[PDB]
Amino acid sequence: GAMAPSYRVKRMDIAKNDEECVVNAANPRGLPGDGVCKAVYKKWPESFKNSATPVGTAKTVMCGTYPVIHAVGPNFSNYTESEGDRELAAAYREVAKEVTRLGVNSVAIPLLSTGVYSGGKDRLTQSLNHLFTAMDSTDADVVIYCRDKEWEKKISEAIQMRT
Ligand SMILES: [Cl-]
Ligand SMILES: [Cl-]
Ligand SMILES: [Cl-]
Repeated sequence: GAMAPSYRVKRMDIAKNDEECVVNAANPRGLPGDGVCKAVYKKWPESFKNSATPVGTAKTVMCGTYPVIHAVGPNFSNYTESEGDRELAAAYREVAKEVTRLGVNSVAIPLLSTGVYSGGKDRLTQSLNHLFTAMDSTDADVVIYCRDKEWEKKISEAIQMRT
């Protein structure tokens, strides 16, 4: 684990991360998809061999020796608010188990279910709080990746508030 486990946020493409492993915001079928998923497919295509996994779960596939943790958050257009919230919390819990199993000292993670799976809603706080709930008991350095300037500021404020 990291000597002083921390959270940081960066506004840039997660495919250029400087961490020991990456979390993909995957679809259940292991398809190239859009957004973060498509960038992950371009950078680590080999990690999509047998990466299909149900909603609410995470499945790790190696690209060489670099781990890609495919985490499947719910599409809020299909799920009710309550069941979608439960699946979103479950996907992050499975990410924490995989990061721990891998023994990595750092992990790059996007906010699950905040893009095309958001159902047209702003889910920054909902997704980030589930990320904290799952990752707080791990000792890896967590680096959250985002693309919007306003979201970078809000995620940074949420991280600083707890320190
Ligand atoms: Cl970039
Ligand atoms: Cl999404
Ligand atoms: Cl964003």
